[PDB]
Amino acid sequence: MKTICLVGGKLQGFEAAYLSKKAGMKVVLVDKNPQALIRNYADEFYCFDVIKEPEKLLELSKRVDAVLPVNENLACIEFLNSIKEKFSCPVLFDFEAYRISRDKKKSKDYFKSIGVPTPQDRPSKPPYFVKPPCESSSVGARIIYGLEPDTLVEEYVEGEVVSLEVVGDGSHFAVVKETLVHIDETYDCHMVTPLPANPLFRQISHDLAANLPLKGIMDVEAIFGPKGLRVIEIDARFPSQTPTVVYYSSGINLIELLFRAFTDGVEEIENKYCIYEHLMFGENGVLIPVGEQVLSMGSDYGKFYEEPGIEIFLCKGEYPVFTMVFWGKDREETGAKRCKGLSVLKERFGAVL
Ligand SMILES: Nc1ncnc2c1ncn2[C@@H]1O[C@H](COP(=O)(O)OP(=O)(O)OP(=O)(O)O)[C@@H](O)[C@H]1O
Ligand SMILES: Nc1ncnc2c1ncn2[C@@H]1O[C@H](COP(=O)(O)OP(=O)(O)O)[C@@H](O)[C@H]1O
Ligand SMILES: N[C@@H](CCCC[NH3+])C(=O)O
Ligand SMILES: [Mg+2]
Ligand SMILES: [Mg+2]
Ligand SMILES: [Mg+2]
Repeated sequence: MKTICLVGGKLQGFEAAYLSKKAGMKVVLVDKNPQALIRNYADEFYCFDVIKEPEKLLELSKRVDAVLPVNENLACIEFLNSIKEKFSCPVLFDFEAYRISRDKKKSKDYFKSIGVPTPQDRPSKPPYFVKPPCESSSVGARIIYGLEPDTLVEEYVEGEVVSLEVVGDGSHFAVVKETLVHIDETYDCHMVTPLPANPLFRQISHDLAANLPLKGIMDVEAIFGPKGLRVIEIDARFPSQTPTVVYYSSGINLIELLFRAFTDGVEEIENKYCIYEHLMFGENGVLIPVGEQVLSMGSDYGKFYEEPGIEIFLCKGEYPVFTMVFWGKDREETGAKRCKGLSVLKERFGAVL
């Protein structure tokens, strides 16, 4: 049995912990917040700030098999970069790739440098899409029909939002599984489903990884627009939501793949269906689709229910959020599991949908 140390116990942390458990690993969580979202889901929880008490993390590195940063606190990431050589185990992160991916303008410069299409900057005709340069989870992202000077202003690209994940070992780049990102009125993601292979998007994603070169994990997001694919962002950190869909649809565990990248290496390149979604239990049990910004306000996140083809997680707080995971051989069977999962909530917990 191997042990993974996660630095960060929110949404990235949950995803990493979930897949680590599927891989039969023990999960040690480090988080500065006593109310860290996944504190009770991890096998061990150590509450400290790694910047304030680095010696505690370095000591932990002697008794775990890897340390995975799963947060987007630049102060934390920059600090970890400064002490990474002192770790007694691998740090599963690409600091150079993250420096590029965290800044959307820097990323767009990178896309342009290797000839990858990306939305036009500063269009003359509405609608415009605006977003901050360095956020995530669609925070500050909005359509426009006194902005900060570094706000991105782009042409609004209509179409499907699609994600691919890539794990590189510095030499080989494993492009994994296409996923569809289902968006709500805030442009946040409330649902993820798998998609068939897209050779063009796979090649683009490979090239984005290869030109760094990536030793770590990165995802690529694109909009399949009316005039073709436009890459909107990359994020060189462990993603939330999509890795669960990747796991059930393709059989690939991204935590295992990332660990392999830093130990033995990776090789390039199941066809099953999966539905992953978030539903808030509103007033009187009204079920409402919500995105990650709502889950991020939660107080306690862990497993609620499981049967064959169904996993349900509950994010407690001011109105709970259920994260539902359904899988099966095809869309029909998966839809039937979704129906069963919802019926459990309906009959036993008074939900309405
Ligand atoms: N230096 C650190 N040491 C320990 N844990 C940290 C550190 N920096 C961030 N974290 C934890 O990582 C988790 C994810 O942080 P991140 O900044 O990515 O998301 P966030 O939603 O902005 O978090 P926050 O609750 O701070 O607003 C949080 O639970 C946070 O407490
Ligand atoms: N140029 C654009 N046109 C249309 N929609 C966009 C555009 N850029 C971003 N979006 C939408 O906003 C969401 C968040 O933008 P993204 O660049 O992926 O930032 P992130 O860091 O916040 O998640 C996307 O998933 C997509 O739905
Ligand atoms: N870093 C934040 C946001 C991650 C959003 C990724 N889609 C968290 O771990 O909760
Ligand atoms: Mg992003
Ligand atoms: Mg995004
Ligand atoms: Mg993303």
